Amino acid sequence: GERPVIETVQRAAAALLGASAAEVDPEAHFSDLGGDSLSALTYSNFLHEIFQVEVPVSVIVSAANNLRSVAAHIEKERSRPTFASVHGAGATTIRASDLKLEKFLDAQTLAAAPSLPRPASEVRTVLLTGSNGWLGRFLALAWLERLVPQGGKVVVIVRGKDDKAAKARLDSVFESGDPALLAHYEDLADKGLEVLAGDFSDADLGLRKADWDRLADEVDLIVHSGALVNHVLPYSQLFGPNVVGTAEVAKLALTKRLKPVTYLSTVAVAVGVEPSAFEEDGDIRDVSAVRSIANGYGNSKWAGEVLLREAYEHAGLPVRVFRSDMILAHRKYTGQLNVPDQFTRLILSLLATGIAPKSFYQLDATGGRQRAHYDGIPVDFTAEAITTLGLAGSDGYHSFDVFNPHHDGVGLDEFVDWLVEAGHPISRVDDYAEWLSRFETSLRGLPEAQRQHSVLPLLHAFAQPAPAIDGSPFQTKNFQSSVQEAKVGAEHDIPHLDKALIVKYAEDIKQLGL
Repeated sequence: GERPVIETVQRAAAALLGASAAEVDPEAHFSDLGGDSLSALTYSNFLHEIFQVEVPVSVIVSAANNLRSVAAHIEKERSRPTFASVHGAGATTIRASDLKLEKFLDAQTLAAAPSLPRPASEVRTVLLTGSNGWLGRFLALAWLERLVPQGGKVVVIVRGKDDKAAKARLDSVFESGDPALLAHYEDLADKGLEVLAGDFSDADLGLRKADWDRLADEVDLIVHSGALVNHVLPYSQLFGPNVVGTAEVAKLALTKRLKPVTYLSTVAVAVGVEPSAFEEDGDIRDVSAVRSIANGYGNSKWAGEVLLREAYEHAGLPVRVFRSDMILAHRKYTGQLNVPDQFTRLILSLLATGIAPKSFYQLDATGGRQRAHYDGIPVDFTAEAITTLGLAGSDGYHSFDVFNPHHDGVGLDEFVDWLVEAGHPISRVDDYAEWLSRFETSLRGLPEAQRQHSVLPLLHAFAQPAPAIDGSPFQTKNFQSSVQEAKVGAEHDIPHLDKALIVKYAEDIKQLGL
């Protein structure tokens, strides 16, 4: 450097986050100093310009990495598939034809892949990614409930300095003030959960070579729920976690014996296509073969689907893709809701400000409230459905759109009615434009703790009232009919969102102390 690299790394962090330059010890972590994925991008671009090497946001925010690791990464880079080698350096568009398995996996794996032994008839061991995430924790719990009674095992890869720290990170997400959940988790975890520290963007999933080789022999099925889920980051930042990560998962599925892959995806892969032309269960390579650079998020998840489709075509790897956005709170376990998402932020904001519009949707010609539907599914149903259908996917390639398709007239205005019925003081402001300005003023007047958990960062989305759509514009038949045939839950169908769920949001928000 000029100047050793670690010093520039510490000073930049100190400047960016407002620490004292003695509190920016090289063993400290970016998140412990007040950092998050917004400031991590600023940091990444700053160090990128100074040292002329890529410093991905994933390296900065990972629980395994401290500021020393960031410095080490920079110096290693100055003296592994990338955006340049796959899509061409500085490219402004991307193509499905770019994403071939030859660019991610070695030739020996690919050559031996077509003739590999077929999936095991009985699933006893499952590898799960993203288990400390919002959806993944309940996928983990669903698999433990099934496999522990049959003497089976759930293997889990979590980011952390070592296996101990990784397990502690997973343990803590089940601590939400619900004693029954914690006892249920700990009972099952002792009997059937193996936690390994790792990182799916790295080679051999960031594991010890002996563990990777063991899993290639031992794992019957792979559930890939892990990803960097960020709607503002560009495709270049999400390439490592979401595209290369998916390729590394596929590599394990195409070694020793074939392992069916459940892959989590998003409605954001339909960005660039009209909703009516988006075939739920079509070939994703045909449904959008070319794309421009939630744009990066959508593109990254799309790219993962393409690679898994290539793996199916090359070796007959069974795949089940599940496209899911806005996975709402657990209906039974208290304190279990996705705190950062837009829906939770909105509900918290309405309770904090105590004011709501006559309608979030467009009014009719006579100024009245129209019929509308909120597309959302609770996590407890979603986890059971994905696990049931994924377990049944030992042959072929199929995709499901995990959305709420009901033409039931249950939307945001009904949720506000239900909060008022339950006793929460929410006033109904008649004019939408008057609401929005009053809402923004009241939000800005809240304490610092509450403002950061509010919807204030996402206020641009509420500028105009949304269009009054009942049902969902995307096709769901494959998911809904499969759920009906499999007879999932009490409903034997995708559930309707109800008063009990909305009332529970308010109690969850209080219980977590927001």
